Amino acid sequence: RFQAYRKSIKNYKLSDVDYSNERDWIVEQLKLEKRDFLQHLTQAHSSVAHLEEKFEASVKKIVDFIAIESFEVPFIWNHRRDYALHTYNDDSNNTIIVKLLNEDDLWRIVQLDLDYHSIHDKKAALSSIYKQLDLDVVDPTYEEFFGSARTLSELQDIDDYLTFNYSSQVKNLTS
Amino acid sequence: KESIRRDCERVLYFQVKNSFTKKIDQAPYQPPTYAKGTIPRVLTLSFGEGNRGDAVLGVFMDDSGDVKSQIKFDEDFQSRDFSDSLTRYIKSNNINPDIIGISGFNIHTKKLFDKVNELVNEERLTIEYDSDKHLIRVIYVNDETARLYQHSSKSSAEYPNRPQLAKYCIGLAKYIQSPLLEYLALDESMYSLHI
Amino acid sequence: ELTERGKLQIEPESPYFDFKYAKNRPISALTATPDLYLRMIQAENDGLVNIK
Amino acid sequence: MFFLKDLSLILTLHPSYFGPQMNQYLREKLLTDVEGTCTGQFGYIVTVLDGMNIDVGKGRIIPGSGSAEFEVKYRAVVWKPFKGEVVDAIVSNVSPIGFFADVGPLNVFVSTRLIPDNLVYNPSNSPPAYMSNDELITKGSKVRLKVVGTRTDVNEIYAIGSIKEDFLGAI
Amino acid sequence: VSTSTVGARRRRAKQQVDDEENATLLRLGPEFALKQYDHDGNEHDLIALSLSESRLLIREALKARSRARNGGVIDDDELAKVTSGAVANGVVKKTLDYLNTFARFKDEETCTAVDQLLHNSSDCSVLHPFEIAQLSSLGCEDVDEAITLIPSLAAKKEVNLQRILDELNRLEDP
Amino acid sequence: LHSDDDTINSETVEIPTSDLRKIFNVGDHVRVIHGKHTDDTGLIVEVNGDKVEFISNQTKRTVIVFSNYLIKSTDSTVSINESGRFELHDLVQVNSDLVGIVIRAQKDSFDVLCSDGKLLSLPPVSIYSKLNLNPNQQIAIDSNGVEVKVGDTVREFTGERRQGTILHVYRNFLFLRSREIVENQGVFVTSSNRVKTI
Amino acid sequence: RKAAGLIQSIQRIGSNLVNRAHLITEQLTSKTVFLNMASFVYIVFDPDVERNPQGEMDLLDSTRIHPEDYSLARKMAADALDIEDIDDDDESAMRNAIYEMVFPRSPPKDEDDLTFKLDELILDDYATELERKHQLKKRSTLQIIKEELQSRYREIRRDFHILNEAEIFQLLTRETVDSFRKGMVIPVYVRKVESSYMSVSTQSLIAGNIQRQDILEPNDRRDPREVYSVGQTVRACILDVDYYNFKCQLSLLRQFTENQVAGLNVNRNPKFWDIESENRDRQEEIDKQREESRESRVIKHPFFHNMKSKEAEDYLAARPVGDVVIRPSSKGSNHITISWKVAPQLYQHIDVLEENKDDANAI
Amino acid sequence: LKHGTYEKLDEDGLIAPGVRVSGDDIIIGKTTPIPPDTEELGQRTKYHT
RNA sequence: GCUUGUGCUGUCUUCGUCCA
Repeated sequence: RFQAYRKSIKNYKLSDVDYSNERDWIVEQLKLEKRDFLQHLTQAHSSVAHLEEKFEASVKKIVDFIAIESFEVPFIWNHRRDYALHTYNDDSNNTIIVKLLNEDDLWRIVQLDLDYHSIHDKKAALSSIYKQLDLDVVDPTYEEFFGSARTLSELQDIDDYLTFNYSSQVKNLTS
Repeated sequence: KESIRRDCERVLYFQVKNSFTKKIDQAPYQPPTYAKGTIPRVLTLSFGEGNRGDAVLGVFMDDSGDVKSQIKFDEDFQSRDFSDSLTRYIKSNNINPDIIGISGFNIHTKKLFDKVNELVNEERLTIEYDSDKHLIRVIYVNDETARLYQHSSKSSAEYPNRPQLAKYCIGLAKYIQSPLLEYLALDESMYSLHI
Repeated sequence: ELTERGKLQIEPESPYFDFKYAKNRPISALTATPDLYLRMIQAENDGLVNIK
Repeated sequence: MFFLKDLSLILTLHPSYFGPQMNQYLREKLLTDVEGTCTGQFGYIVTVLDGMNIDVGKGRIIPGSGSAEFEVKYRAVVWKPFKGEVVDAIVSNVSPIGFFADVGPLNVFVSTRLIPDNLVYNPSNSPPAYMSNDELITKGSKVRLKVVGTRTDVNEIYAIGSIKEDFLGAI
Repeated sequence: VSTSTVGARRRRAKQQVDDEENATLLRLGPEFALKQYDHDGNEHDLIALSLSESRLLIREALKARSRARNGGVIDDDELAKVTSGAVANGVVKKTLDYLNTFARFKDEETCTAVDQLLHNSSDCSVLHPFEIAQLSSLGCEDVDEAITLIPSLAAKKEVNLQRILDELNRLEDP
Repeated sequence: LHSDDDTINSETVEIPTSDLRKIFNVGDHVRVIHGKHTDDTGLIVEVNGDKVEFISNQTKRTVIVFSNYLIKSTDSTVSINESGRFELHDLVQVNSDLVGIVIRAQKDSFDVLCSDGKLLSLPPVSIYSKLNLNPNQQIAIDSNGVEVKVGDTVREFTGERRQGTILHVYRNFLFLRSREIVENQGVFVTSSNRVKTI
Repeated sequence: RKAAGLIQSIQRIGSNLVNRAHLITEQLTSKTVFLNMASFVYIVFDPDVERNPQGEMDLLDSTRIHPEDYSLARKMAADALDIEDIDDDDESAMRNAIYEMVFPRSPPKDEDDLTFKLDELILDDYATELERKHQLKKRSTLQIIKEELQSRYREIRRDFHILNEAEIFQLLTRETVDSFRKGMVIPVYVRKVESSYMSVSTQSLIAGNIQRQDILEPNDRRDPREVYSVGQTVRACILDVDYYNFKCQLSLLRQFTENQVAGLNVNRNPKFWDIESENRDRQEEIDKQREESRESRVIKHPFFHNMKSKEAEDYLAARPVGDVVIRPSSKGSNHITISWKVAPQLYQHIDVLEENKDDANAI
Repeated sequence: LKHGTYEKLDEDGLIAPGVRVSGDDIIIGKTTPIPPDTEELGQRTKYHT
């Protein structure tokens, strides 16, 4: 099933910096999608500090399992459930287990892992185009909205900006 | 517009996945005084469309998955003869059902269900483990997979000398014995179900 | 808004009648009812309505 | 390609319409039965020139049924694609098996096996597209394709195009 | 449904290679042959039409019909809605959109000049009307491009193709 | 034979069939002689020597069949009789709560028009059952209150004001057959409340 | 594809898989694929067949415990049986201990096996020591091992679903309880007509019933038999549904059958629905339903001429006084206007009302 | 079966003397056996042989 | 609760009927 999912991916093995960016992107995507669950977690478990940091660490560990160790969702759900939940002892010494992630969230993490590679390819192509442009001085707007870019729509916008303002270099390389 | 479309498609995808998970998450029927997950012995009955001409066909499946003693009743199901034949059939020493399943094509199946239930209650037909004694259960069976099974060429090859209604009864009994495998046997046809 | 095809063919029987004259529906609430927005898009693809 | 052709139609009229407005009623019936139709022999009939001054002649009474049969001759503008012809198009839909374009009323389907390999289909793109390094073809984008095969139906025409040759693709 | 003015064509035994439709070989079949006959049986030539000529003709005929139906009292949508038949309305709408988005000549005088240039020219006196329609429609820019798109023009090398294309581009409104 | 010399092209040569191989050009209607894809027609797309690839007409997908199994047939004219379990224009139960009418029939697939108008393409096995409704059940009532049976011509008053002859009846929906709606071979679905009898 | 290859490989080796480890030692599967699939495929263990704890087969191969946790499960089993000569590195003693825990040779009174001693274990301290020594989070794994040891491969699925009244009704009729409820209007086939009750059958064979107060209108006094006949089909409105007995009650009154049109709870909130555009469109649809067909009238009479009023006056201008012309009237086909020349450039139009007309064009 | 009546026949399939007969009425009742169809799918007393 | 079923041989030979 992983081979079927990754059959369309041109290159799956990311570098270390790109892999860390992938983990951060998946954490941000899950934070966006699971906003109500995180709000419920923060409100109903106010006594425990920094639960969202534990959520981030758990999501990063699940991404690590799926990408590097290539564990499928049932194996993670059954034999790696301790990384998907957090436990603490209250003032009354009450053992409380909090379930940070479920099986559907693991499938969503798989989907985001698959999705991010298109963003990575688009970003690599855009950076390559910028390299062939070979500006004498780095454009502050380009780097400013390239570092924070996280969707292919903004990459398309940067591509449009580059092909407009530096159309002469594009014509020279080549309306 | 594209972003909202993608988000709504994701939400609908997860809703459909949860609905299908609710559909296929069923254990086999647990006979009383037996541990959960034990395969029961099943007897299934159906006359088909419920018309005047249609006769009742029965199929008995044991806990090992082998079809035994398919029979055909040659009398009106609203008569005393059908009740006597069913009482003799169930009380036979070679057949020991744990549950009786009934399904059909229209509202005439309610008359068959009521007749069989009344016969079981009145005659006190209890489960024969051959102490505490329990009556055999009569239920309605969801025939989502049986109607596709009866037309499948695999079923026809498996039972060349049997009619379609016998295959429908076998499908109902197999569904009672293992819903998951019956859903799996549909192959490409399980995407056309009402999920 | 309705095109002429939508102006005619949008009958009470049709599933698209629910949102025939909808307005002031926020984007934040669309994800709660995905079927509604998917039906709107499918109606748009038929050339009956336009989502603005 | 558009052409001018001299066409004829046989119109049968019921005796209940044998009135002074017979000619005009026959004209409107001819217009409703000709405008927009698609015949495989001719292609697509788009409009009829001089639509309000068409001669209808004298109708012949069919023996045994009473109804009159009219022979109406008219000149109309007709469009029909030809095998091995290059025409412009507008992409209407994008799919993994290929893209569907529209050439007027005709819908032309081009499979991936007739598309150059560098125009890789990108389903993640918004909207989905067949894109290359220097080319990007999506919904609503102008495309120039060459018609390779034409499939004739009862009252429909299906065309197949290709963009694998030179001076084709995005324009 | 509609029947052409050409009839007969009964059974025979010989089979010919000039029977399949092919734009490249200029084999347009019997119903689209170079020689046609009118309702009076007189000689008639095949009438090709470029997108400019076709657009002018359809606009003129549609506005004449709309004026006639309204008792003799410009928008494409209303003009399309003048016609009867929902499928007919869709077909005429699609043709109007296609013609509008690829109209090389939206002016009557420019189209008249283009037709006069492509007809009265000595080199074009041998050119097939389909070739004329293709040249006036596709809007080619180069002789090599025109030859690749239109294989029939390769065998007619006695045509001043480049200057005719440049005149067409000049007449084309930028 | 065909060659660059005109004098050779006017000669007929009798050649044994054991030394002849068919020539398949791109963009020709060909009908499959024998195999799993028997009686499938379409247009040739790729000619990889012995193996020929063509876009089908019925399934409308590319199919790879050997050149020995192809005959140049310009028209399909496929008859779907003695196949499946469904005659044309049958009212078929798709699943538990879905129904439709067969619009076009194929060797191993069907086209079904739902009561709401959506079109589906399904294999014959995936169809739940065929509804053999009784004649008394196959009766509906128009907006005026006049009974309308199968074969009665009716014409709408709401909407586009179309007209057709009744082909099937399901609940309040009437399946009508019409001459001018060529989009779905005349079959369009309307509720009985929208029509008036003629 | 991997499943078929695995099945073919097993059928090559002998169609029997003795141990989970044979998926690696016999090269049947690769490392990561086996690591995924090891704990989800199981081999049924029969103690009567395997009398040897040191044998090739394994007890834990019939459980959900992964092979990487087999030594963990055997250490749990050994420590639960209060053994003290046990050392972690001695796998043989671990296997003996787990074998005697799961399959004891002398079980106590009313106990099948020694698995009940696992409940005395403090798994929390064991998980803490595992996390300290080996940096493994195994707190849930100890619980899973305990549950699997107490009952090898339980049935984790939910119980068999038993249909309720709505599900039985939907099964037998294919009409949901949403599309068949109070207030809906359906066509029903009448079957019995009596003085006080009427029995009908719906399309889905649900037997209906209508009472005397719901058959006839309040202003009506005729007998029900005279009004309806057997075999006729009529429209009726549902007043009650009995989802268990498949019986329903209906009413044929005008107030129920026709007025109830808006059967859907469309949210027509003014801030969320375009009320005015809907009203304008509906008014235009009524103004289009008011459209009618009309045509001229033809009359055969020597003094009749199809002319207007002014046309008739001009026609009578060329004629002397007393001549009469007849023209159609503007008030309708049932009226005829007769114009006669009173004087030069003076004419009188008289309207004539027609009664007992055989046809519109007739006199 | 035929369109005529069969109520004038006796148990042995023959009409009795003294009975009124009209056109098409059945006076001799005879049947021939036929290999039964797939009606053994279940037709309790109404499968044609 | 109970409902009504939907058609016919062929080929010769002989004897007859009304004209012619």
